[PDB]
Amino acid sequence: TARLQMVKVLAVLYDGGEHAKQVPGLLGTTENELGLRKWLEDQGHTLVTTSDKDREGSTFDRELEDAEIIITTPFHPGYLTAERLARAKKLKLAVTAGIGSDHVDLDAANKTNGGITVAEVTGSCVVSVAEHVVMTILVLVRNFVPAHEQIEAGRWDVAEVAKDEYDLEGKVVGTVGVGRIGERVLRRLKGFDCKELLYYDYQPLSPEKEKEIGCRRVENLEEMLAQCDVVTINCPLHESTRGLFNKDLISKMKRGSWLVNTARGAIVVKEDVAEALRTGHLRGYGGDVWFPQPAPADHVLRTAKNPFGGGNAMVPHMSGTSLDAQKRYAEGVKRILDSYLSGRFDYRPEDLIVHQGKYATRAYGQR
Amino acid sequence: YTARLQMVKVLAVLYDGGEHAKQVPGLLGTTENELGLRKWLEDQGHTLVTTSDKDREGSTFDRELEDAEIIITTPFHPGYLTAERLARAKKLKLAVTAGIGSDHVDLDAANKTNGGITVAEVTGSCVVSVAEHVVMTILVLVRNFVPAHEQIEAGRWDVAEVAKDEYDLEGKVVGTVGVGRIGERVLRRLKGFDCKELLYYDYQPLSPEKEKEIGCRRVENLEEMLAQCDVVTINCPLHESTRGLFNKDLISKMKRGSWLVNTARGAIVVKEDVAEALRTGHLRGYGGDVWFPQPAPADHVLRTAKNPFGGGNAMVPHMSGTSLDAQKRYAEGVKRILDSYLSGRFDYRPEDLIVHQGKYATRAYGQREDVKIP
Ligand SMILES: NC(=O)C1=CN([C@@H]2O[C@H](COP(=O)(O)OP(=O)(O)OC[C@H]3O[C@@H](n4cnc5c(N)ncnc54)[C@H](O)[C@@H]3O)[C@@H](O)[C@H]2O)C=CC1
Ligand SMILES: NC(=O)C1=CN([C@@H]2O[C@H](COP(=O)(O)OP(=O)(O)OC[C@H]3O[C@@H](n4cnc5c(N)ncnc54)[C@H](O)[C@@H]3O)[C@@H](O)[C@H]2O)C=CC1
Repeated sequence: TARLQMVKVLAVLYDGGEHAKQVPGLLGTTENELGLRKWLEDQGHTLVTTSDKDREGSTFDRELEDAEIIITTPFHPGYLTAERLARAKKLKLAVTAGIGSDHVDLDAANKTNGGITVAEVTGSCVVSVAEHVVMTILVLVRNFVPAHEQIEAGRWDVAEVAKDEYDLEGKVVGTVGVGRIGERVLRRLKGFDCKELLYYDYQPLSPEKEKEIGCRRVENLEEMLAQCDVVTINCPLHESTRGLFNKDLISKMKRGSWLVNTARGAIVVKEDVAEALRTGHLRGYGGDVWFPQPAPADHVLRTAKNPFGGGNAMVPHMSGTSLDAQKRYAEGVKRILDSYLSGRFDYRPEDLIVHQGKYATRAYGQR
Repeated sequence: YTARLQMVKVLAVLYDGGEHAKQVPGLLGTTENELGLRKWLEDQGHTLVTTSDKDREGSTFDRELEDAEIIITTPFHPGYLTAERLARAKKLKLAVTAGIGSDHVDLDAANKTNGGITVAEVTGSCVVSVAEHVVMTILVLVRNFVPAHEQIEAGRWDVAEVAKDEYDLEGKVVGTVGVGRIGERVLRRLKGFDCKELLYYDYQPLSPEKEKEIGCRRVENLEEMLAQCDVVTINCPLHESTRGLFNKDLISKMKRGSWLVNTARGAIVVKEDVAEALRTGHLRGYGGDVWFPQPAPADHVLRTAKNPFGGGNAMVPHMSGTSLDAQKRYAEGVKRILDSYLSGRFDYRPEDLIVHQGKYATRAYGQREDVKIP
């Protein structure tokens, strides 16, 4: 089979600056280019890399017009809007360096240049995120953030921070989505002796996995939320999950509950989370995802607090770009690129989000 | 029939809850709520005096301990029962820890005081709480949460700046110093994370069945364990052989860029040696909740020490064992121990006894000859 020739690749990655020289394991940066440059150039392909992706007349906007392959990364996402896809005359393959391709307009992608392939590195980040979720759950439940702030400020008052400190043992935790991340969340929670582990997903766990992990499927999302002390969101962003966690749905959670979101920022309504924390309906909110990204400097969830001055465990979009994750998605991006550039188009099916004008996943809504 | 003891003076040293202890009545272990003991004691004809004033020359504690028959302390705000103080406690028969860890009592002096006083604590009451705190603090450090959260709250955004020290716990080697109630529960919670290996060092080993069930390996030499670990967690009591155990020389046996967690006792580490190991980047992180002394002085170096990248510090006040769920359990356990004494039965749970009848009654405070268990 004849290899494709002189393919223009465009990568939109985050700037590593000095950090990417201190730590060469920052592969997914404009400096280190996922370790792809020599590999592409030796085949006669070209690579243009940028972090300039937002402003009118950005490098991304100029370069996407004749790029055949566009590599994006969720942590600093080149948003492939319908407007931009309509100008991407040569685009055949959009690869996500990581997991979650919702920064691409997938419906528009299906109608672009005969239907472009949108692929991501399935599995590459999922342990990383699951760990981050259990971390965040513990941080919130155990009231870590204001306790650490008290120490660094030179103060000492045990009651002040113990008054909102609980154990995770004996609490009910529910996951929205029991895919590769949600399942691995429940597998990490098993040893904590939660009162119950619940899930809501239109794609269920097998009975054997339910028994092995020790968890129960709840058929109705609102019924799950009403029983949970902790809720974690582990579903993709698609039309039916955008703004899902609005004031009305959050009001179904228990008063004083904890909400974690390492999925996608746009699944929650940021003002509704901030208001629920402000009135004490939520005890805490945390995770690493925002909409848009970079998160605006004034984004309300940078500084929103519960009525006691805690309950915020937000970080930048980092869980899936741990140094261990980056090695896996850099290798996976090379693998997806080789499937295309070889002319084989022999993608792993689980890497495909849209392909040949159709959705190629069950996980972006019931279709 | 056994004759109950009568008109017993109880002294409790607890932390002040102020307004917090009224906002949240679940703060049982406070000077306000008195572990729910006051009416229960008074109805039997006993008296209770409670204070948080325990440190200064001429403290309430120093005055009241002279004729207290029972002294209740709590690790989170510890009335230090020094040899000097025990020598002045002419009526003391029972010292009860509201929580776990009785190292704030001079146990050798306790064994020589008033014919050998009973020192009891509520074994098991806090152990889940602390084990969860350990795993939380391990993840916080390994995934570089603290500087990432600070970045967000300051209004900044730089993924690379905080990803460059962000690792997964999967594939890392974790070792625990001590595999008792807390250390075993730490390994039980780390099992789901697919660590490369789970190690322990303890002169009291796990059964072979529990080693296989949890999936962990006993390392016979402490330094050999430290050299193999990416993460070390200290889960042993404070006693003569563990005081200042984690000094510069022992820390130097840990890997460069390792993470150290201490929810056990502050005095097990040499604070200046931890700070220097963090500041030169031999440690990537240090965290936990325990200090020496407590309250931690305002200028304690581990409040503010950082790794060379401005992270690495996951310290909190002494709180893991005083979660609201723990407090319910140790408040009930203190009542149970008090009832064993006040009834004249002295029918303590053996596992609650640290010293009794002039002898250590535990194997967990060092390897001893003439350990006498009920
Ligand atoms: N914070 C981070 O760095 C990362 C975030 N993610 C995000 O997490 C998402 C999930 O990742 P995986 O678990 O690997 O995907 P997955 O595809 O293995 O599992 C996703 C699951 O969500 C379910 N789902 C879809 N809509 C739902 C709904 N309305 N309610 C409940 N469940 C629903 C699907 O049926 C599927 O079982 C990704 O799509 C991505 O948005 C993933 C990796 C990195
Ligand atoms: N941060 C907090 O709020 C709390 C901290 N603690 C501290 O944790 C300590 C351990 O508690 P548990 O696990 O419940 O006690 P435990 O008695 O069940 O287990 C302690 C284990 O440490 C071992 N040990 C003693 N010296 C050692 C050494 N040099 N090296 C290795 N192992 C050694 C003992 O043999 C024993 O198996 C307590 O004594 C207390 O100091 C416990 C509860 C609350």
